[PDB]
Amino acid sequence: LGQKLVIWGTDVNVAACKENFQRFLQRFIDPLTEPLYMQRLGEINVIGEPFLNVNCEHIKSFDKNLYRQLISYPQEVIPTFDMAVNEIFFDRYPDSILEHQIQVRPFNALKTKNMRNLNPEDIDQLITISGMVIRTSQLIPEMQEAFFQCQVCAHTTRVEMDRGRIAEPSVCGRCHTTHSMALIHNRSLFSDKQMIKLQESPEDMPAGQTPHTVILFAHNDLVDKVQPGDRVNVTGIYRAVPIRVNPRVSNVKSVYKTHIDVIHYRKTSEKRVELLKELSRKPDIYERLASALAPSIYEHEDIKKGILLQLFGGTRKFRAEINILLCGDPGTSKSQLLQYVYNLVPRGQYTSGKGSSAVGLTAYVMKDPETRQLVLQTGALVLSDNGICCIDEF
Amino acid sequence: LKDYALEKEKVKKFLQEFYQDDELGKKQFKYGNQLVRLAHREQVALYVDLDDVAEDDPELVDSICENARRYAKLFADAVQELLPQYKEREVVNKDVLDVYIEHRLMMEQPAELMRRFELYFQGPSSNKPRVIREVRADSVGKLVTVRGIVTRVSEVKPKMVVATYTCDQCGAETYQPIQSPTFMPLIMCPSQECQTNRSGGRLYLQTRGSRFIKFQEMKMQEHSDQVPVGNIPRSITVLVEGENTRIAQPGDHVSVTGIFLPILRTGLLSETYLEAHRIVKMDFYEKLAASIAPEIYGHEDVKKALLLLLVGGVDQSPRGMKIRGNINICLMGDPGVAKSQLLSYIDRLAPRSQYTTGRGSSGVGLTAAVLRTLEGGALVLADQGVCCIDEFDKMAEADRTAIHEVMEQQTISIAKAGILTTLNARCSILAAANPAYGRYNPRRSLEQNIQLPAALLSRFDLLWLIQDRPDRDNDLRLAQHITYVHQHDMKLMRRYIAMCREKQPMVPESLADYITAAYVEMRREAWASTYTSARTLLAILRLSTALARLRMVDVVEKEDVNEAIRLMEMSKDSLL
DNA sequence: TTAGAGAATTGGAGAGTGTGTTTTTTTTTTTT
DNA sequence: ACACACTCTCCAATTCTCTAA
Ligand SMILES: [Zn+2]
Ligand SMILES: [Zn+2]
Repeated sequence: LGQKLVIWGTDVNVAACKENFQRFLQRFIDPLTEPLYMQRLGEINVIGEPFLNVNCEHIKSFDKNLYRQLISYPQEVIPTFDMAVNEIFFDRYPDSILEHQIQVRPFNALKTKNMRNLNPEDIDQLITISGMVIRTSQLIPEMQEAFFQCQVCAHTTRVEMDRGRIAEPSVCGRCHTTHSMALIHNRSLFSDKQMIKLQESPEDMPAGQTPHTVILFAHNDLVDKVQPGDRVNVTGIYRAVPIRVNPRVSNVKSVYKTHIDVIHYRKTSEKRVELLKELSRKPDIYERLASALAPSIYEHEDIKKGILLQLFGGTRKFRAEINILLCGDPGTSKSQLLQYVYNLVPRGQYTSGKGSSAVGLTAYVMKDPETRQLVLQTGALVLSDNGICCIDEF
Repeated sequence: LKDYALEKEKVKKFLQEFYQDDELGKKQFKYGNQLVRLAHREQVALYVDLDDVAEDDPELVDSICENARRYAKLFADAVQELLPQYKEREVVNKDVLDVYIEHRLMMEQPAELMRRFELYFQGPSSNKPRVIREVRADSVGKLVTVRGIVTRVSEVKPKMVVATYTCDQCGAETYQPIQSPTFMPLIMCPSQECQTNRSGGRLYLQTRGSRFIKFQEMKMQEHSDQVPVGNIPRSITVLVEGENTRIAQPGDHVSVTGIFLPILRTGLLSETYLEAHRIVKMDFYEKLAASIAPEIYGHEDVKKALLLLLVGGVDQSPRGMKIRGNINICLMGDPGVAKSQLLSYIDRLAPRSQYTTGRGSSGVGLTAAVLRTLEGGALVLADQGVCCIDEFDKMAEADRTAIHEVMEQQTISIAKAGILTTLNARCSILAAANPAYGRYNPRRSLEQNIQLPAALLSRFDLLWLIQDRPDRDNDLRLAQHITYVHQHDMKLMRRYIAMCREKQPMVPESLADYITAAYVEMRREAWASTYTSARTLLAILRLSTALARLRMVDVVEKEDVNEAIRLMEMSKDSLL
């Protein structure tokens, strides 16, 4: 009887908690018409995505008690909210078909903690932090349900597995012969995981110091959504784990290693055609489009026209595209002009003829810093195929 | 050996009865008051002072100084036994870990799990600090005091103190206190019901119940002047734990009280470390212009240029069309000229600054570097301040590109392990350079004399040639001063620049029109007499706004533009 | 007809034994 | 000091056989 369940180490009732979340779904209209998340529930029923975002500020403004319980015990509360959503989703629209149970992703709008101020008091609480991505691993497969088959008589059995431990059979129940059951790797059931590395952003640093870093693990749906160098806000569970002294021995060290278990992260038409047709039918459109380029430059109109013509180009034997050269004194605005036009075209590239440049004009082969296997690095000229390549100090 | 029960009662007597003639002689019994605060969970750590103990029992102090670890445990138990007597109040529930303890009490109705306080010794004033070389093996286990410089510090990590497990079958709980640097966890339930029935229930560890403490690792090194002739300096590892964390910083002088102990294995020779118990760290315009480098005769307006370099302009920041406020200047010196004195005076004067030389010496470079974490770099260590480069003309292409990147973006990049890490460099730059051969030649341009490339060399707001030559009276005056020196308020200045730099003065359209007329006339003369460009206009803006900041005024005025104009104009005269 | 006691065979719970475990000097080709 | 692989032992569970309830 579900009403008897209470979370360990504390005194919170599970069934009451589920009911309170359902009341929130059935009541929270947008304070700025059915409830806001009920709109998304109606939409996701037809769109077919497997997840539902909820903003924590709506939970807090609806009820302080539920909010406190969520932040305190995310490991037990979040699966309860998952169950609540799925009950409503299938109580309504029962004929709809969906391959998976819906996930709920609570998220907090803004950073609550500096990654320099995380303390032992925070362990297993829901926190949110911000930073700059540095590196992303290859995708890692992960076991979910082991498949065992008897060597002697081909009988099969399946084992649901327990926080990383497999309950290996000792004897085949059909043929009563010990140590005869074998794990079949490619018949087992697997999941996806990825490891991401993140750094504090340069603005919030103490003066003259080097930056700190953390390790994030992302599962299933979220497993490939970010790339190096960009910046994000992340919400997750702050975990802590022991580590072994050597691969053979079973002793563990007395100082633990911590990581973030990711739950949510955020990055920081006929009407147009008719407008374009009317604008193109306007007189002196060539002058107007040229004039639109680089407003910081007040007089070089025919140069702007030449650049505009390069952006438009010919059409397809013979080379159909256009090449342009700018010459004169250093310190003139030409580099700014290159950087301006570089930012206007999707397949654009920018580099310098100097050896200090960030990416070379020449293709080359090197060893991967991760695997130390060979990788072919094509140059800027190749990457800008069917695009514009800006070159400085030519 | 002593009876530690008698010693416990003596310690209790000290805590119960000692008063330092405390609270302005009102005799309020400092440690009794502290025990009240501890009982009501107002405070965590308690620093017992051994000078107080010495008033009653110096033999106890001597007993503590050797084999300190016993007395650490003894005092902690005494405080735990006395704590309920100073309680009078019920404390509010405020911690998940204590919610588990509260549930444990509710279900029940070891002490290490409940003992939420820390106890540390403050060293007796008799004990002078040792150098890291004088802590020899006869001091193992004894209380010591050491002095040195910090080199490296880790982040704060959670250290395990007692583990808590739960049993799947019988519903009980078990505890395991931790003391060594490693341990081995439990597996299967030892309770009598599970054991007698051999039911095989397994144990699951609970991070919601177990106890953790803040832990941090640090290294400390000898002062260079304390090292004996012809030797390499040594270092010592210091372990910081509890309420002592986050005090120390890299490159900072500290004095540490602690216990010196050997490391546990997993030969008879073993490494050692220092267990920390306490860490202890070791008009206006003309007047301020005349206050810069008074040892040096002449160079009146150069001193004002350096003053405005320290004061700075304003970052305009119009919606990304950025103009930066940092002044940057360069000094060209004849061989052996007085510039070294002026440079070192500004280096000494400035509240946050750094120095380096362009030859690329055996030490760390202008940018950050890697060792086996990232560290260092003159461009990095000067951040909210000014950085000075000496013998700039001997720089390499790496140095030139680094300076170019700082001038554009005021940030740098160094690869730790192929990753593209990047790092703040927000400071202003001051450059000192010398001609390629001999004295500067007025018959040739400055590019021909100093021979840096014109692209970066023209970045500086001001350029000054420091040329000087013999004369009988001036040389005699200088010689008299030097021989006199050999024979025999900065706080106000810092406060003035602190308060005045709060201003960000704007310009009205009338001043913009005035500047337009002045600038076009100046450029007409420049081509008629070329070097003038947009950089010149931004330099005028920077120096005039900087002067407006030097005044306690919210806007620039005509006199500021005129002052900036005569300063940039007259700088050419130094080249001739 | 249903159930317990005395004798013989066999499984496995348990113990014991053996073994494994960045940072400096010098050459060679080709770039300058 | 702390884990595999192998060898070996003694205790008592399972069945046969004779007997009483
Ligand atoms: Zn089988
Ligand atoms: Zn048990």
